[PDB]
Amino acid sequence: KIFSKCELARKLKSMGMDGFHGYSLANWVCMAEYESNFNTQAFNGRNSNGSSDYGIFQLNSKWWCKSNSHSSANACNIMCSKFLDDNIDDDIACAKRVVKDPNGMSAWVAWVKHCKGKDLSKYLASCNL
Repeated sequence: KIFSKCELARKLKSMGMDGFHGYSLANWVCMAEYESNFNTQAFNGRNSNGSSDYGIFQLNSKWWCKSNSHSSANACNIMCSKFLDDNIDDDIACAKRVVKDPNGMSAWVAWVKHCKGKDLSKYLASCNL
C-alpha cells in the first residue's frame, strides 16, 4: 500500500504518535515520506552490511527484526517479512521502540537528511485531522 501523507498522518495520530517521545506528528510523517515514499512494501537491500531495511519505516534486519540469511538482535521480536504487509500496526510498534534508543529519530537517515533540518510547521496543514 502506498499511503498519502494525510492518510498516514491520520493513522499515526490514531495510534498515539503525535508527540510520541517528544517527536511531533509532522516529524513521523516526514520520516516515512523520505524513508520509503509512504510504501509498505519498500525494501532496500545490502546496504552497508549484509542486512536489509523493510516497510514504510525501513526497519533494518540486523537490529530490529529477524530475516532469512541475515541473523538478528530482533529488538522488535518479529519477522521482517511482517513489515512488508499493508497493515502498519507492527511497524508503528517497532518505530516506537526504535526511537527509544539514544539516537532518537536520527536512526532514520532520511529523516536526518530531509526532515530534521526543516521547518515542518506547515507540512500537515493540507490535512484534515
